[PDB]
Amino acid sequence: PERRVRSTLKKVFGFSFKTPLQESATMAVVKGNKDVFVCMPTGAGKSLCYQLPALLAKGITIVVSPLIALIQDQVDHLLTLKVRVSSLNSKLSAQERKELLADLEREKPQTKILYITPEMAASSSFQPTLNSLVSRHLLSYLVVDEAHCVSQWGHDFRPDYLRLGALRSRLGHAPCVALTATATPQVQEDVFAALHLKKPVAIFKTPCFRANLFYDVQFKELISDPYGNLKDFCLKALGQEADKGLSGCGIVYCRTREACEQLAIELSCRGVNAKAYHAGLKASERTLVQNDWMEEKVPVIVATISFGVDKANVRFVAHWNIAKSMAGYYQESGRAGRDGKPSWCRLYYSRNDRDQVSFLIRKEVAKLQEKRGNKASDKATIMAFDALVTFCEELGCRHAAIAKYFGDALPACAKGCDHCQNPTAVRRRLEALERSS
Amino acid sequence: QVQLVENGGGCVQATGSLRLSCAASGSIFSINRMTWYRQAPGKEREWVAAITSGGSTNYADSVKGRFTISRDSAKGTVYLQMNSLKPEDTAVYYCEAYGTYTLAPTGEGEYDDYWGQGTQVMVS
Ligand SMILES: [Zn+2]
Repeated sequence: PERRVRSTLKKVFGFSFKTPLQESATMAVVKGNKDVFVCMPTGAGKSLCYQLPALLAKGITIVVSPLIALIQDQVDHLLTLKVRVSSLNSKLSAQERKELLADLEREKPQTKILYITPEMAASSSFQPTLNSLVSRHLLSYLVVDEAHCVSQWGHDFRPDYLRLGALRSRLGHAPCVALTATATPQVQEDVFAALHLKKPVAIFKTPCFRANLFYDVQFKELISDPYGNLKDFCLKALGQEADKGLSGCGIVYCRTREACEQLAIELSCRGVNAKAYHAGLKASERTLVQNDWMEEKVPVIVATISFGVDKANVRFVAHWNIAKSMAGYYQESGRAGRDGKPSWCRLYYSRNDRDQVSFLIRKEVAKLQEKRGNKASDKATIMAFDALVTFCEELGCRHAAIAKYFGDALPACAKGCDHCQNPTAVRRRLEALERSS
Repeated sequence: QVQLVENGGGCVQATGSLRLSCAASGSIFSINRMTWYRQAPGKEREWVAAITSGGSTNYADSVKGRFTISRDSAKGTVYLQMNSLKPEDTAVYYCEAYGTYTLAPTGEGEYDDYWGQGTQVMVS
């Protein structure tokens, strides 16, 4: 029961789990009555969800993953924990390969966990191995890492992943586990269908929502002093501990380097000390600006997309300019409030920005269509931007807008965004943008 | 798990009208396809009409024009407006929640198909 999981967790990996979801996922795999989908971030709790259950299963767990870099890093650690793991890749000498194929044909092989590429898992040079494993009831779990590579609406589509659906079907008796860090509901639809996962598919999706972050849009068009507004936002967010004076630090995001340089100046003039970070600076300059921010010499950094970090006391992230994508806005904005203390996330929206960026997306989508040809991904790129304009231009819980797009349940807002806090002033400010249209 | 429960059925006269309401319970995020089936006594289950998430609708020929399927997106509920009824239409009507994505704010979810309880529909 739960009894065994605790001990095997402790005995081997030397652990309680990083979260109670990570827990619930792992337990479900173990019951092995169901396929399961795990969308968790790069915290790497996901790995345990298939690794631990593999040991308790008294058979072999195959683990499909797209590239060696990804595989190698784990197998090294898995060994170090004295666990019988094996990578099968064509970067391997014929002898090492053939050693392993031999091992797999043994009643009771050494290998517990086999890390394969989709290439090999597809190759007919491996199907007989696979057949014999199946027939000898030796396959405990099929695992597919980077599951999202099966989706053309995903950022990283791989035709090889299409063969994996056929594979799951052959390996019927075994539970299948799919993992990715990044899936829109459309990508989850593709994953469940393409990999022929079996209902009820149990899902363990890390929620986007963070209580301690306060989300609001401002319209640069409806604003006398934009620069002044920003400084007041920065002021409120810094000095949440006035006995210290200025507590915390903050990021301002811009599309262009000149915007950064200029906005750094305007802020510094108004009495909020900000230095610009962009690829335009010598590398030396960048390492120094990063330092000052990181060691609180300078409370505010003004940066382009090129921001290298993991500070805990980020009291605010302001987007001066709309981001290329909902996901990039989530990623970038979420650099705030890692310490768990209150933080402020603000988007400054301009229809001229929307237009300026909408074009640059399409222009850099065109540069790819010339380089390689058309992709359903190119539609998703534009869809990724459309979702953020909708975030700005509609009335609704800002947190819930994000959770809808990613595929989370309705979040526990608690007057944690502009619209949840005063629905009517948001109505006012939208109405206002319609008049100025 | 999830509940599909149908409402709005009864006995009505030929050339009359009903509007069926299919209610889906549980933490539903989305439903790929909701479809209306009717089971006439002594006949095979008949496919009536259906609506995709994003509102694409299609109808059996036997009911085109007479019937219309609709989504109160707000409500998370589908409706089959049946006008110009006939004794033929007499049957039990149920729903199929195909590709039903269910999610809690814990992160703990499912994806599965669900079948409705049914509601009686009699036409004199
Ligand atoms: Zn809200």
